[PDB]
Amino acid sequence: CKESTKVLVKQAHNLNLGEYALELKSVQSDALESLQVEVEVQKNIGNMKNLPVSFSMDEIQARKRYNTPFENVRLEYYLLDQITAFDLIIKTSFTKKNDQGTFGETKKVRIQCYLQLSVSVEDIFKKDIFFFKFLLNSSVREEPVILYSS
Amino acid sequence: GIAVCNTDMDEYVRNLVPKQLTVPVQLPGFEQFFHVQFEQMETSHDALHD
Amino acid sequence: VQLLLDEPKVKVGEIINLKIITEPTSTCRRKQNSTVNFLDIVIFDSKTSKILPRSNRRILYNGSLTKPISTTKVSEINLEIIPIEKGRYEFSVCISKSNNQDGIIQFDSENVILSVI
Repeated sequence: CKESTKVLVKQAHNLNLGEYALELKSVQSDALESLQVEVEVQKNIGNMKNLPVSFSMDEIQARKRYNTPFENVRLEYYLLDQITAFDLIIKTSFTKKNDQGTFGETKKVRIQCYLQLSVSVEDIFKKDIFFFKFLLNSSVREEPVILYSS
Repeated sequence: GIAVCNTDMDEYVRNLVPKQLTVPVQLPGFEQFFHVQFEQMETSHDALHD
Repeated sequence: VQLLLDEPKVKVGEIINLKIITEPTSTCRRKQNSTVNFLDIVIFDSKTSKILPRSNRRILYNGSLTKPISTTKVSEINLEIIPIEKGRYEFSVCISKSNNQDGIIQFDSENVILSVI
């Protein structure tokens, strides 16, 4: 037993590139919270997990508040629900297992996915002509949003 | 302050795309009216604007 | 500053690019610090009493009007004055250097008027 309770450097390995791994993110979704994993591998990568590593399960599933681990799924959309929070956690594990080596990982990501571009409307209505006027606002305070089509 | 940040933007900026609905929310009763008027002098004409 | 416009005599349901043209000066040599300088565009009724940012049923536009210029060269700018149910408007600018209050340093007097039938 090393008995190193303190007084050292602890951990000495790096998550470098040029290796088959997993990457979970979120983009391009219309007002209903989701996620999107990505698998940049080759030659029959195996199944993977997607746990719900929360304290009280605010990042809920639809009917039963499940984790629903995938199987040979690279990109999907975990259409969750929202039981009153603005922060989460997600322990994600993936048995890679390329060739004669049971390759695994466990990344405990912390994605929080409240909306940003909070948009309100107003119409005006004249005789046989019609106009909307759209209000555009950022749901967070003093973190800015650039915007380049509408 | 402004180092022309659109010059080095397009290489690495990801393109998020929210796409909300739009209700065209309205009511339903069409009719018309036309009231006509003629001003009666109080003080002097004040140059009324619509 | 000059103000270059398409027409002064537009009907109601029509879209107009407005084009201000600004000329920074030799006597910007006092500062050089904020090369970016924030203007505004304010719309007056050609009686008194300018319309608010929420120009409801009067004038319509694309984006916030603040629309910066350089202290470098002849920058241009734009809006899209989508007119609605009006007559005899007025456009003029001011220069604000910053975003805060009491940042405003000059008020130009170039007042191009247009009519709406």
